[PDB]
Amino acid sequence: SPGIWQLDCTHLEGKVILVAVHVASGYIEAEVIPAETGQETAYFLLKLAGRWPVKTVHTDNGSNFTSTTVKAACEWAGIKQEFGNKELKKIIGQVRDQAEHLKTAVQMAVFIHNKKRKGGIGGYSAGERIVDIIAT
Amino acid sequence: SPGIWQLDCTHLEGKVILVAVHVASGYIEAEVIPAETGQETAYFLLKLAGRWPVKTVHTDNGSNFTSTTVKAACEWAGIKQEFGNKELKKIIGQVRDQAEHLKTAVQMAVFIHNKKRKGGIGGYSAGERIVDIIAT
Ligand SMILES: O=C(O)Cc1coc2ccc(-c3cccc(F)c3)cc12
Ligand SMILES: O=C(O)Cc1coc2ccc(-c3cccc(F)c3)cc12
Repeated sequence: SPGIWQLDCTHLEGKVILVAVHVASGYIEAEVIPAETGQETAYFLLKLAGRWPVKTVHTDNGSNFTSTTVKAACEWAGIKQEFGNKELKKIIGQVRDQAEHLKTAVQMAVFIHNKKRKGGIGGYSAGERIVDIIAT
Repeated sequence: SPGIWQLDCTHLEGKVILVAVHVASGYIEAEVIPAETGQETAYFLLKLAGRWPVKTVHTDNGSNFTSTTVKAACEWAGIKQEFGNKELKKIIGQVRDQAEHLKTAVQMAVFIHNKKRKGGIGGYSAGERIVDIIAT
């Protein structure tokens, strides 16, 4: 569907990388947080939902169902939380020393994941795909 | 054009709100930063450019032309920096006490600006407009 998203954790240099995937397109948004609190998760969902149609967020774990802020962010924004890739880390390792902060390398790797052509040569990007789907 | 953006400062509770406007659509993205450094500006541009087509960023002032990080972010991302609205603050004042941090109210106000129908009743939203333009 157009507004389906998958939310995930990944970890690096002892920080948490939050990743949202638009399932139909492959487009990603990521943010690095100091700590894995639900407060930070809730602000990232709020930003996401103001930038895109965010109807349903899937999570693999239980941590998102026990944060009152997240619950209140989803209600205000109209997000359905429901229970039930890592080329990213390859690219972060490529750029990691051409900028100091990990967060920057993450966002450089998000840039590349979203903009490249899905697989190399020919097709659309994750970022083209998401706009198309939503246009319809 | 599709990738034209306007970048602006606004201020509230003694913090800086960075605002990017997609000129053709009216869509906005905003971030609150501790300090007005170019480092923070450069990370916000990097995130923006990984989420959307960002070809040209207009600024009203000179502060962006004197930050080496911003200059290096634009070059890496392919952004042309060139030299040459505030319903936002109205909405931040409406929500400001239904959440603690200013940043949240900003993002709630961004959500509303982007999602509402441009003027009330009938039309498209800023957020629909931007996707349409880019689809084409
Ligand atoms: O490096 C850091 O941690 C500081 C920093 C904060 O926001 C940024 C956005 C972009 C770049 C950058 C620098 C050089 C080449 C390049 F392609 C990108 C750096 C930063
Ligand atoms: O409040 C704060 O500063 C903490 C906070 C950080 O990220 C957030 C994202 C969303 C909400 C929230 C809370 C209640 C109603 C609502 F519509 C939204 C709060 C926060």
